[PDB]
Amino acid sequence: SMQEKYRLVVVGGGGVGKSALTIQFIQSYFVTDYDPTIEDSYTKQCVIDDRAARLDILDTAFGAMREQYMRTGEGFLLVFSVTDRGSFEEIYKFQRQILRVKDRDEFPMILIGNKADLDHQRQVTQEEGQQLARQLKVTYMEASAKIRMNVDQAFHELVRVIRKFQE
Ligand SMILES: Nc1nc2c(ncn2[C@@H]2O[C@H](COP(=O)(O)OP(=O)(O)O)[C@@H](O)[C@H]2O)c(=O)[nH]1
Ligand SMILES: [Mg+2]
Repeated sequence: SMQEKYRLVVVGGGGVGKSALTIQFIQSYFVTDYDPTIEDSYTKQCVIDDRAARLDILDTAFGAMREQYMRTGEGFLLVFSVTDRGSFEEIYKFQRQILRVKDRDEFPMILIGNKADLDHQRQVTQEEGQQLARQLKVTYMEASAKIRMNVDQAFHELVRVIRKFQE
């Protein structure tokens, strides 16, 4: 104290895996039916590029309320499910809401295509995910909360993005 601390916010539809990713990150356990309504906060002490960081993570479940957690958010995971086209299309809305709240033309965010383990149920291709990330000028990562693919990496990379914005 003063210590490096980051308020990270996980946003997205609609059963995309916001809770599963968060709980995998914090506890290394995969939750299969986590109450979809529950919005809660978690903390993890990490070492990223050899530098200590406390990550405070809001697992979200539009108006003043959401505007406020967007206002204080230092970085955002924009999550969709690769098996849910609707959730993919919703990403546009989230990014626009965040930039409106921030009154900025860019802000630390990463696009996450979750449920990549369900390779024969995909409604969104990896190429389509990469194209969306290009349009939004953000980093894209595919993940799976179920097999714990790119879970730590997604959160670490968001911190890297925040740090690069502060360089
Ligand atoms: N197969 C698979 N299922 C997932 C994955 N992530 C979440 N789920 C499942 O999808 C459902 C919704 O996940 P959840 O984390 O509650 O979604 P949220 O509403 O965005 O918080 C649950 O049944 C989870 O087990 C994943 O990477 N792969
Ligand atoms: Mg949830």
